[PDB]
Amino acid sequence: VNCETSCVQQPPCFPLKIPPNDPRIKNQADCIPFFRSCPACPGSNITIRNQINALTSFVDASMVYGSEEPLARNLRNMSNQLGLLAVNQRFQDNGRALLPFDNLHDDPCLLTNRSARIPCFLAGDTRSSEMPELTSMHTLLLREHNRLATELKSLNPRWDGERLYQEARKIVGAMVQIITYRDYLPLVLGPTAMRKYLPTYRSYNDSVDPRIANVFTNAFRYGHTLIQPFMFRLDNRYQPMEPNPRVPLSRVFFASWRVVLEGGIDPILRGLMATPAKLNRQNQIAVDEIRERLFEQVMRIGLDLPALNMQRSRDHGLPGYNAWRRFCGLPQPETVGQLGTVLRNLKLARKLMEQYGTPNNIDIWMGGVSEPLKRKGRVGPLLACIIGTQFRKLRDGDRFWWENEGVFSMQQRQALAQISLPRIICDNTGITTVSKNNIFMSNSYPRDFVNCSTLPALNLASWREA
Amino acid sequence: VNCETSCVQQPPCFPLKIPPNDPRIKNQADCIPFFRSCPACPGSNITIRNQINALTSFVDASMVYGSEEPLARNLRNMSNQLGLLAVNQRFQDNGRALLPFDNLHDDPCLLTNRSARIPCFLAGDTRSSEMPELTSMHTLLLREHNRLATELKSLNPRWDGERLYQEARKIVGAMVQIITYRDYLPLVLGPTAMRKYLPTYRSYNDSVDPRIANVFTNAFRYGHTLIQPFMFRLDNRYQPMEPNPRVPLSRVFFASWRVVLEGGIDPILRGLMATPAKLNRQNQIAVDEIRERLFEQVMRIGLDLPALNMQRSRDHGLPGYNAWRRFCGLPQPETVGQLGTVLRNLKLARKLMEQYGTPNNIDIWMGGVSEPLKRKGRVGPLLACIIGTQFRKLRDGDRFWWENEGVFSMQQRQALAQISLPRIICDNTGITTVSKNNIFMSNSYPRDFVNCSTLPALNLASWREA
Amino acid sequence: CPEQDKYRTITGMCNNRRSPTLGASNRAFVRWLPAEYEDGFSLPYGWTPGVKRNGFPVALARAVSNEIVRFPTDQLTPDQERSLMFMQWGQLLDHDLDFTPEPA
Amino acid sequence: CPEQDKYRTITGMCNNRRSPTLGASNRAFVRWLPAEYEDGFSLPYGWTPGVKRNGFPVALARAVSNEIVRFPTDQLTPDQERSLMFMQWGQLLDHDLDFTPEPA
Ligand SMILES: *[C@@H]1O[C@H](CO[C@@H]2O[C@@H](C)[C@@H](O)[C@@H](O)[C@@H]2O)[C@@H](O[C@@H]2O[C@H](CO)[C@@H](O[C@@H]3O[C@H](CO[C@H]4O[C@H](CO)[C@@H](O)[C@H](O)[C@@H]4O)[C@@H](O)[C@H](O[C@H]4O[C@H](CO)[C@@H](O)[C@H](O)[C@@H]4O)[C@@H]3O)[C@H](O)[C@H]2NC(C)=O)[C@H](O)[C@H]1NC(C)=O
Ligand SMILES: *[C@@H]1O[C@H](CO[C@@H]2O[C@@H](C)[C@@H](O)[C@@H](O)[C@@H]2O)[C@@H](O[C@@H]2O[C@H](CO)[C@@H](O[C@@H]3O[C@H](CO[C@H]4O[C@H](CO)[C@@H](O)[C@H](O)[C@@H]4O)[C@@H](O)[C@H](O[C@H]4O[C@H](CO)[C@@H](O)[C@H](O)[C@@H]4O)[C@@H]3O)[C@H](O)[C@H]2NC(C)=O)[C@H](O)[C@H]1NC(C)=O
Ligand code: HEM
Ligand code: HEM
Ligand SMILES: *[C@@H]1O[C@H](CO)[C@@H](O)[C@H](O)[C@H]1NC(C)=O
Ligand SMILES: *[C@@H]1O[C@H](CO)[C@@H](O)[C@H](O)[C@H]1NC(C)=O
Ligand SMILES: *[C@@H]1O[C@H](CO)[C@@H](O)[C@H](O)[C@H]1NC(C)=O
Ligand SMILES: *[C@@H]1O[C@H](CO)[C@@H](O)[C@H](O)[C@H]1NC(C)=O
Ligand SMILES: [Ca+2]
Ligand SMILES: [Ca+2]
Repeated sequence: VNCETSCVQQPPCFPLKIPPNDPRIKNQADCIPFFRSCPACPGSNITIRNQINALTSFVDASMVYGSEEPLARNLRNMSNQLGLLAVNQRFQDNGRALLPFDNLHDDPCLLTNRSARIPCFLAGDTRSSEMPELTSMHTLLLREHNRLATELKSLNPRWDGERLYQEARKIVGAMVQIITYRDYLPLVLGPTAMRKYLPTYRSYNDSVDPRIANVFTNAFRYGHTLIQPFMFRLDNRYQPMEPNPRVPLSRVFFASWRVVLEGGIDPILRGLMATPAKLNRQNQIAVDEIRERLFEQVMRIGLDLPALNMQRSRDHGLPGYNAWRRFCGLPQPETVGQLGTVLRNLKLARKLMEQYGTPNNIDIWMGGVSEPLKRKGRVGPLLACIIGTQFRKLRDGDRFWWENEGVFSMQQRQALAQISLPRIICDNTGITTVSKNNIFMSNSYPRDFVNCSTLPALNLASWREA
Repeated sequence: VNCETSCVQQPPCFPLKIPPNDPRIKNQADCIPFFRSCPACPGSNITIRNQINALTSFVDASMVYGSEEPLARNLRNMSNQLGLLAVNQRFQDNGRALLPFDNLHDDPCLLTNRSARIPCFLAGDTRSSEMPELTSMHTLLLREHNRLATELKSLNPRWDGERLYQEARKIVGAMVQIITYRDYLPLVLGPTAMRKYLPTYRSYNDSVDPRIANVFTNAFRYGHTLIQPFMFRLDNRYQPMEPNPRVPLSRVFFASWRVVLEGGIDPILRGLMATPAKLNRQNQIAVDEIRERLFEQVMRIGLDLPALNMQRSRDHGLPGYNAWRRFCGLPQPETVGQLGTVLRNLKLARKLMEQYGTPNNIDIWMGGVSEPLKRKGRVGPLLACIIGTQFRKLRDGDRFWWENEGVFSMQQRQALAQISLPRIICDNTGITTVSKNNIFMSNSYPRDFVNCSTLPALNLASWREA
Repeated sequence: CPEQDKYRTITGMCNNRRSPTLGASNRAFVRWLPAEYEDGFSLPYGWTPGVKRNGFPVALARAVSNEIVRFPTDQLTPDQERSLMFMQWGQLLDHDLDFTPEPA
Repeated sequence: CPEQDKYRTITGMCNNRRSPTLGASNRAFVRWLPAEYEDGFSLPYGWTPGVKRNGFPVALARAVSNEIVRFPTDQLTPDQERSLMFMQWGQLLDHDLDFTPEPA
């Protein structure tokens, strides 16, 4: 059975059925395509089915470098000893590096504009082209690696390509860790959950399991609630960059041609910095650009991301809402009135009970994004617990965490504490005005913006081998 | 091939290597036979290898009834509607039932006495014939089942075979749980570990995982240190039953012929009641009957049970001593001095460091049985933690736990609270004098013994269907 | 695993020396709770017509989305204290952490 | 799993209704800690000549038994407070809880 062209429910397909009076799909014989995740032990009648993580769970910038050796090799420039990552040989963004193109047999990016013939990009992770804004972040990090390798070669003439690649990869990995734990996670969890789940780092604990938990793959999809219906592009004065400053998200998915032919990554990075994220509200959960029109240009029918999330948690054998609340040491509402108190919203609790019958059966993503957001956070108690618990394990159980004794010298750590996403944008783009820290809170130009000249660059002097 | 007849280290074998100058196995290129435990996901290059439990984890007398449907059905007498378990059709023990014979292809019991031609017994579990003392316990509970079904039939004439079988089975399972948690575990763990790991039962909790943990299969082997080098058989008056009152253990393994042709289960049960267990001491861990001559009559050479336990923990990928100490919240000794303090025996600590090099590598069974015994217990802190933790999960996570509301009525529970092993012995054997409670502590005739006539039978009045 | 090393491996292998595949690529996820499948070991809830979950009918994922997630885009509330970069870093970071393969 | 049930199943299936294989027979053991294998996923320590475990040689199981477990039988200490029935119930009970299959 072809899960993309058939609605027959047979391995490995698990198509989502269409309910009566659906607002989009009037034909109940249709379906939303769905392939079950690959099982860790195929065709077994002994093991309880589990799924596979194809990536390194560590916060090590594997989306830049790859999580398998053949790929990590192909992403590197092996023509010389400069330790660089390979760049696009066909195109540049105002003289700057673009990601190399990939060679996919059924390239979805080509389907987003037949005439342009721009394929998907090749990166450490296979989803770099999924939206131009993500592509711009992958491209930004590729550039920073090459910039660091170049500065490191100046400071250390005897370092070969491998040494340069590894030292630059090591700094980039530390940068992703610093931006994530210092700037990003506090704004996801809020202060109370940040202190509870991520107490001050002590050192590497080899008894802390660093694997990604199956539930996290669904719970961390809470970010789908932050998605705006457009891709915003702004010029050098942060004003709408014509001709199309606000492209509907259903026309940017896998649209790698937009990066190559519509102005590169600078307009996209400025739009990300100067536009508000969408707020998750209880009757404003996720936009129709992803709920009705996900991947509309690259397949037979538009998908529903929120629906896929719930079908995926079922595919993955994930326990319901109350089981996760119990896991987290949180009270488990049994009645519609108790659920109403937990959600601080009886109207939503009733919608949930009409669907599920009991809070025990609420799918984890639905239940998680339904909870009222913690103070100065963008998730509720349950998701805070699942997300905070995961990130503490990735930190404490990583032998190469940037603050672990022996990974970096005290002076290198002092130097790395000065890095920021705004500064990286300043170092690798034509953008000369960027957000004030914290970049994830700043969103209003010019109020929240400063000149790049006021932001000190990373000082690599303590990397001198001498 | 054959892991029993060759020392080639190839799947599925993991033969135990022999140390230089072994006091028994003089040729150092030879080995001790060992088959790797079957992997849950055969031949996989994704899954972390794990092993399989062929039995139900619950304390439900599955060693009597079977843990698979075809077997459970074959263990039953289906010639009538009396709900009985099948009994031997060729032999009887002074008029009382014996277990039926099994039909094995390479029957090890036939090798123990070639001329007697007595095969292994068929029971709910495949190891019922491993030593005659175990066979006697299996035989005891089979008789108790049939006695219960017979009484229930008189009490409830309209109950059919299936109802009688299930009701008797239910009572036998409750008896095993009560003898285990009321009488046995307190004497294993000691009072302090009993209160910590097994606090008063409050209710069935459906979020308690009742599975057997891999480590438990190896940690519960602490009992090998309790094994006496002989099978003791006593007559009517608890005096040695001539001519072989004290048979070396290496001549009783799989010796089902001794139960059938040497006086049945009564001399064996009396020997178990009026003989002391061996005490585990740090310089007297386990006897050569199991260390040098395990299964000597049915193998090419004698096996070494303590060594098999250690090779098994490695086959099962079990973490070393300190990781389990950490898991249990107990201090992890890093030096010979610290290990000497933990064990209250610097001499043994020195012996362990010479063999392992670091306490981090001590095999769980070895480090666990090396620890000083808790007060009024027969295990140290580590084993108390693992065993106590496991049995709480088997209690709290069992929907059919005898005290769970709805399983038995209040009056049935009151009746079951009067059961005891000494009474079960009285009811199904020709023994008329048995140990006083606690049967696991009483061990000296006539001091610790009383007439069966002083012990009231189980009252089944509350099983009468009104 | 090498007695000593200098950098991360690409697959993540050997980060944890006692259990070298932990956090490494192409390995099964760890589970924080026992899995819950229709048949106990493989089939997803919603797979077999009429099979309930814990006493109640399984709700179509598309129906839950239609009834609870769907909202008129004109009501969208721009987050005054988060930038769209907050969303974007989340997706980028997610792609550092996990990718769950499916058959083609 | 049936809605109501008076007795245990033979396999242990359906004791836990949300995850019906828990405690059931012919299922993988649960692990309380990550496994420790020579190659990270399958080979036991002691398999490959020269592969140390965490910096030290793998002690032969038979060597540990000989040097630490072995003792003179005439030194055996009878437990004044336990019967041999205490040993025997342990084995009987063990056989209610676990059997780890091997190939024949
Ligand atoms: C029904 O039984 C449930 C299971 O209980 C366990 O097993 C039984 C046999 C007993 O021994 C019992 O004592 C055991 O706990 C039980 O549910 C359990 O409840 C606890 C307490 O709420 C839960 O613990 C909390 O867990 C969360 C999540 O993290 C856990 O899992 C990760 C992943 O494996 C681990 O790395 C963590 O270390 C945790 O183990 C934690 O966030 C939380 O800790 C935080 O909050 C507490 C309190 O504020 C602080 O002290 C901490 O420092 C943290 O800030 C707890 O550790 C447990 O997850 C949950 N298990 C399950 C399967 O759901 C339930 O309560 C019982 N119900 C009744 C009525 O008896
Ligand atoms: C290095 O990290 C280790 C892992 O730490 C966890 O993850 C990090 C990221 C933090 O979130 C941390 O808070 C987490 O705990 C850490 O080792 C861990 O240490 C704890 C505390 O000693 C251990 O908990 C104890 O576990 C035993 C065994 O039972 C557990 O496992 C079973 C089976 O899954 C569960 O059913 C139980 O609920 C437990 O989870 C318990 O017996 C014990 O509880 C009993 O004792 C306490 C103290 O008297 C009583 O209060 C209770 O009521 C009980 O009577 C603890 O719950 C944990 O098992 C252990 N994990 C590992 C992998 O070893 C280590 O300490 C860290 N080291 C350093 C230097 O930081
Ligand atoms: C441009 C924005 C984003 C998308 C487009 C997008 C799309 C998806 C899709 C199609 C999946 C798979 C759905 C399925 O189960 O069939 C998906 C999975 C995951 N996401 Fe999505 N996502 C976009 C944006 C985000 C953001 C902002 C996230 C977090 C802050 C986020 C997370 C995730 C995660 C963790 C997954 C699972 C990944 C895995 O395979 O393990 N997404 N998203
Ligand atoms: C009559 C006394 C006992 C034996 C004879 C005996 C034998 C064994 C053997 C051969 C194994 C397997 C060894 C290997 O790994 O190759 C074994 C496993 C287990 N035992 Fe042993 N045992 C005798 C007695 C006891 C007592 C008194 C025990 C408990 C108090 C006890 C426990 C165990 C356990 C739990 C195992 C593992 C079972 C499994 O297959 O999962 N034994 N024993
Ligand atoms: C490798 O680096 C050189 C020097 O910067 C550059 O000219 C070349 O295009 C790069 N090759 C690839 C494939 O990226
Ligand atoms: C497709 O790409 C071309 C450039 O090749 C561009 O001019 C055109 O506007 C794009 N089409 C659409 C529908 O955006
Ligand atoms: C079945 O029960 C009857 C009555 O007790 C008995 O005579 C017969 O031998 C039993 N059959 C078997 C196979 O146990
Ligand atoms: C073997 O069994 C027979 C009874 O059939 C018995 O006479 C003989 O003594 C037994 N052999 C040994 C070595 O005990
Ligand atoms: Ca990673
Ligand atoms: Ca059982």
